[PDB]
Amino acid sequence: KLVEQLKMEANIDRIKVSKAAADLMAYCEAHAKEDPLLTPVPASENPFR
Amino acid sequence: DQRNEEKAQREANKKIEKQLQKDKQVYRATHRLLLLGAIFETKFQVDKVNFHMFDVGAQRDERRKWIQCFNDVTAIIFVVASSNRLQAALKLFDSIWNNKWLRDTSVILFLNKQDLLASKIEDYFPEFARYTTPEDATPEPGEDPRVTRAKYFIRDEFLRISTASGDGRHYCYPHFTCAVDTENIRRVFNDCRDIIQRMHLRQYELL
Amino acid sequence: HAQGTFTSDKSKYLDERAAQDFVQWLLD
Amino acid sequence: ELDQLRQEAEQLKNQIRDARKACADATLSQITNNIDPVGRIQMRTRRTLRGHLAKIYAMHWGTDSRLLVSASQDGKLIIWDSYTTNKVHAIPLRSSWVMTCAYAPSGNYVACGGLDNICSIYNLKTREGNVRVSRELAGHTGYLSCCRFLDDNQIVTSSGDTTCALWDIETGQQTTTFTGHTGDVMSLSLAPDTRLFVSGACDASAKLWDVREGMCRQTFTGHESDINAICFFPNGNAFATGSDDATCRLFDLRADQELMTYSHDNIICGITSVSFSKSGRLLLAGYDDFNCNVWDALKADRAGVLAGHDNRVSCLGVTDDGMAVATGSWDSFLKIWN
Amino acid sequence: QVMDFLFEKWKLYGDQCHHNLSLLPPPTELVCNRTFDKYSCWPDTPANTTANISCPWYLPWHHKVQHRFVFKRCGQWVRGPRGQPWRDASQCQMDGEEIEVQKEVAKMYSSFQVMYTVGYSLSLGALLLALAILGGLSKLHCTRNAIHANLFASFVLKASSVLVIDGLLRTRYSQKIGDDLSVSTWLSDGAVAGCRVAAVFMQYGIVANYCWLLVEGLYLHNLLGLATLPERSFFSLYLGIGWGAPMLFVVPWAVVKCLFENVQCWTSNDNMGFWWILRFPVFLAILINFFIFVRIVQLLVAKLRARQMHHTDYKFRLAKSTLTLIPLLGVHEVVFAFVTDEHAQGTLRSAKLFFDLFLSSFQGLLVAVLYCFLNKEVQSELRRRWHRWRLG
Amino acid sequence: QVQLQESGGGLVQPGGSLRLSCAASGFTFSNYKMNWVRQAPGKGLEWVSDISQSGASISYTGSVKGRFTISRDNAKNTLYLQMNSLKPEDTAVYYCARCPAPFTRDCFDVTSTTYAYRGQGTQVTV
Ligand SMILES: *C(=O)CC[C@H](NC(=O)CCCCCCCCCCCCCCC)C(=O)O
Repeated sequence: KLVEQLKMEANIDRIKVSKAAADLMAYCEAHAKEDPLLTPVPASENPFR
Repeated sequence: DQRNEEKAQREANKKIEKQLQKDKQVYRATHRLLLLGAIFETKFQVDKVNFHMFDVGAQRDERRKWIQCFNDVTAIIFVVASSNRLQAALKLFDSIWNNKWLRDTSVILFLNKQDLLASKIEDYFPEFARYTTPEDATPEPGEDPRVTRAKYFIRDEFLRISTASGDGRHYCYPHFTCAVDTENIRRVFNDCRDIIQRMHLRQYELL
Repeated sequence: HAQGTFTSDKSKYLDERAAQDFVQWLLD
Repeated sequence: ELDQLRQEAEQLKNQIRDARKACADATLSQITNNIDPVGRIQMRTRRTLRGHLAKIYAMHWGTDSRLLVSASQDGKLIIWDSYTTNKVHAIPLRSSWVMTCAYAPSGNYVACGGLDNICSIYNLKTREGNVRVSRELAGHTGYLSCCRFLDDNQIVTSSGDTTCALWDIETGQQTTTFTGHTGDVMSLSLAPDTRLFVSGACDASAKLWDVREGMCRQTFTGHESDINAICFFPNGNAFATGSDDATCRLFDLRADQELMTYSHDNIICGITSVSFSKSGRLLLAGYDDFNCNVWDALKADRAGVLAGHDNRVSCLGVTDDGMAVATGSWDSFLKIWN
Repeated sequence: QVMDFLFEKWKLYGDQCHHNLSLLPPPTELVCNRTFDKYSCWPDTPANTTANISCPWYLPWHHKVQHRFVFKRCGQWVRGPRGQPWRDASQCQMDGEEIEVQKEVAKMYSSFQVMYTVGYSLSLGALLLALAILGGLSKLHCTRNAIHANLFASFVLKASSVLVIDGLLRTRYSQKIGDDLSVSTWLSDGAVAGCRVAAVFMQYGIVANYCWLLVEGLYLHNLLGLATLPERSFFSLYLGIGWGAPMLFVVPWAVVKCLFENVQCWTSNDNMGFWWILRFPVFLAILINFFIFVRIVQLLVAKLRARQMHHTDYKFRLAKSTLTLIPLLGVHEVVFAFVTDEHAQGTLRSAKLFFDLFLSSFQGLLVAVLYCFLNKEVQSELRRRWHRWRLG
Repeated sequence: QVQLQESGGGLVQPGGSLRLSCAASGFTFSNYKMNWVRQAPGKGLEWVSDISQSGASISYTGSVKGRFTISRDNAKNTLYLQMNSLKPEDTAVYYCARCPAPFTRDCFDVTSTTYAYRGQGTQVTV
């Protein structure tokens, strides 16, 4: 009756959780160097002195 | 160069700050209420006092989430319209009193109908006969005091619920309207004045 | 007020004691 | 003919649950064991912005990270500045119970709404110099929770009628209607690719919707209480949210299971503000204990407390480039962190 | 006051002695020699303890010893005791009980001074601690706390002025007299400007404290005299009463009093009109504040009986409110202000001064301790900072 | 997700003193308050009883006072409702309602609209 979208929604087709975790790790480490929150950048380039 | 910033924005900031003071002085004078119970905003002035009513009925009867916004209001006006149904009103009053965000807001109580229109109590309450009327002022007509027993009992129950968790943070002001059908705003103004005076006393630690 | 009269009395006593010290100095 | 449908739905839910359990044969904790922790991080307020009158529930950062807009219950919409302290514009709001505001990616449009069933839209660029009213939308049956701008012409607003919306400036009404939620929507966020957006309800459920297809594809039921705030990772392949039970769960779009848990026993206050960082390493989460907490995305350990707020923190703002973090609260004080 | 007239009388005695010596020709034949003496000029016939000499008239007391004759041996006058700087045994002495009563009142004054010195030291320490821990964090700074900080600053200024004038007076009167030049430059002008500015500063500070107490009373009445909140902050008139009004009263007193009767130190009142000019701001900061206090107590009594039943618990609340409201409004000096200081016997005046100094010396400490530690806001703010420090 | 399943309804003779219980799963039982809500046929939803986390704040309405008993256990994670003194006008459907606010009692269960933390309901009749 009202449960009709659930049949079509059954296409989540997970591959592997560890692969997604590794992709998340790669994304975090790739942008880690360009992250101002990770390390205190010098105030010379900071416009919030 | 780049001297245009502290040659234009310096006065651009303060040409609207003067209007901000006017906005503050007109907003602080206004009193905000909340008509909860039984078309969207009402503006009226009684004894040179700015009152800004807030009555809402457009959304559903689910005040679990949006009731947290009514924290800066002076008081909340409660309508019972008793004329089951009373259990829902009691649960709503208990939820309002026990709410952490509403613990600093006093509630104004109206124990009569709101439509200004001119009887089973023992079945809905296990103890009705073993009750004694308070030593308050008798009604002016003084006819059939049996009906006043139910309203006295529900007023006492509301006062007990209010005093269960009303240790100085907020208070209850029960009232019985529809007796004159003309003095319905003066009591609200007096309750608001008392609330403001008690809040000022609390700021001075004199109460 | 409270403090002013006491200060004036103390100043008067100090001046009296100075006068007595002057009298004693000429008494030597 | 109703009990059999419920039994079939329960059996299907149990089958999906055991399929998820079998698929999730490994956890993220055993993978992040070799990562050096970020250590303690010191947070200070560069400047304090004052001038408001009432509580602030939501604020939106600018595209260029120079101007930010904040909504207050006093009826005034004030646009602040990040490099300096002086204000720029003050928009008098018609509604006296606004709860949200939005900032256009081009910066030429602003939005507001809440407890009035009207989503007023104003423009900031005009020849006269004073802001005007573009149009008013009166096609909602519930209080507006939050408003977001997909593009310069597209706006998505969530109301209290347990349904979403997709308004268009030229069309005048909703192009499509999203239906299927069982609870009131409190907040929503947009992915960087502007194709996938989630909306959390009070039924501890998060749903994924398509702007083009208009049909739900993903449903998450891994929470225990109502959802107040939600945000996306900068990658866009995952998102995290914080509910009222003082915990955060990082959901995954590809993996239909809970990845990380940020529950802490020492704190019981609810979470009403969730935002990420530039690289997503730090998960800044608001709290009702008059402070903000920063949680690592790989070790689930606190690495700094943004204490110093007079009242409860209600809104959190992080710039797109991660230049600064702005924290709001029920008091009329604004602080910019770094 | 007394020293300048004493010096004038001594100079008059000296130059009349010089005139008498010039008029009298030097003797030709004599038995014992004649020399000038600083204390007394008695050129008489040579006689051993026989000639009569009157007491000198350049003394604070002269009529009490004018009926007594002193006999002194006459070569040189004080050569009888075989000493040039020695003095004879008979002088013009002071009454026996006078030295005892002066010693007793000196001991009483010293005890009172050390008592209120300790009181002002503790009050200043508490006030500086409160000023250091409040207003420096920008969390609860509002109009009421701003007025409280202004009152605390006025108390600090008054206490500092009192301490400064006390130290200056002690250093000025601590030195004795050993030479004519020393006392001559002590009574001369130039060294009294500090005394005058200290006196006018302490009077201005005390009047400012009274005006700020009146401002506090008026603010309390305005808060509990309106149904709604004030539209905007109203610092202008409160600052005018607390700061502008004191110089409207103190400055005319300094201008007129110095023009009419100049005193070596201004902290010595001889005319009651000048004292009443300064008392007028004091007597208009008590009679109105008492009415404000009475109205507040009446409002509290009305508000603690209607909504909530008494049940014998209202007496404790009323007593606590009175105890926390008396030192702030300064209504406990009204019992002593009924009688003027002009009409008061010695024991009653001493007791009244003792109670007034005891009550006023601990006023700043009491109000600081109360409205800094018994206030819920400050102690609740302190726990948050303590927890922040403990977390780090 | 939250699961609220109850059983033990049906039609029974009056005075049988049958026991009705509801099972709570998917959430902490002790950290969340539990309420009992019933809906009479042809009438709006009515609150029945509530029990606090500690078990001391127990209250009943004007119609079920004394006759209704509720027990709480932490090992079984189930809630029990002892219904007695059956009357023909007491027939309704009962939902094992759950308060979604931990350590705070600010929640609504008496409204006639559907709730996100309420059970399906079982028919109870004499
Ligand atoms: C009259 O009878 C003299 C009484 C006298 N008392 C004392 O000498 C003890 C108190 C000493 C004064 C202490 C307070 C004043 C300090 C002055 C230096 C600091 C000035 C600036 C302060 C901010 C005794 O001889 O009997």
